[PDB]
Amino acid sequence: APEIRCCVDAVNFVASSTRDQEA
Amino acid sequence: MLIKHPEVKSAIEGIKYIAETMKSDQESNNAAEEWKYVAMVMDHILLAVFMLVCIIGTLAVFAGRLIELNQQ
Amino acid sequence: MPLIKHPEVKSAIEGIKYIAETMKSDQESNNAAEEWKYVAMVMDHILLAVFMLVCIIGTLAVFAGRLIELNQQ
Repeated sequence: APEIRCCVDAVNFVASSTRDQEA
Repeated sequence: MLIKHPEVKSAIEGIKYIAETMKSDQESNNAAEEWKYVAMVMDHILLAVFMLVCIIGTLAVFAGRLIELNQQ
Repeated sequence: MPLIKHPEVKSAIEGIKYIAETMKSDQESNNAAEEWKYVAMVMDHILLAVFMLVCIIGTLAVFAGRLIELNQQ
């Protein structure tokens, strides 16, 4: 469960980076 | 030529958003490349046109007197 | 300025973490680059003002004395 949470946070981070670069 | 946590749903939506982003980038690049193809075709035509004019105008400038001198 | 641990799933999870840390380090390096870029822009502004001032000063002071002397005599 913690191992799933860590990769979920990683995926959220790489999504937010793309949103930053599109702005 | 059932795990509905906000973080998991946000990760799912972010992956989807990433895919749609790359799709939009590809769609823009295709039409950019269409314009690039048009410019490339124009350059291939105009290369031949300009080399032809370079030969033809030089000959038209000089042959009118060179042929007269050869006849003389 | 269920328990499905398997050698191929663990690679995917670790690689996702690697991807995140990769774009984290890239963001840090990029920001450190924009700092120097901001510095260079600031010197550009300052030296634009300085060089236009020196251009005006040189167009004036070289020709100032002989123009005012001719105005007077």
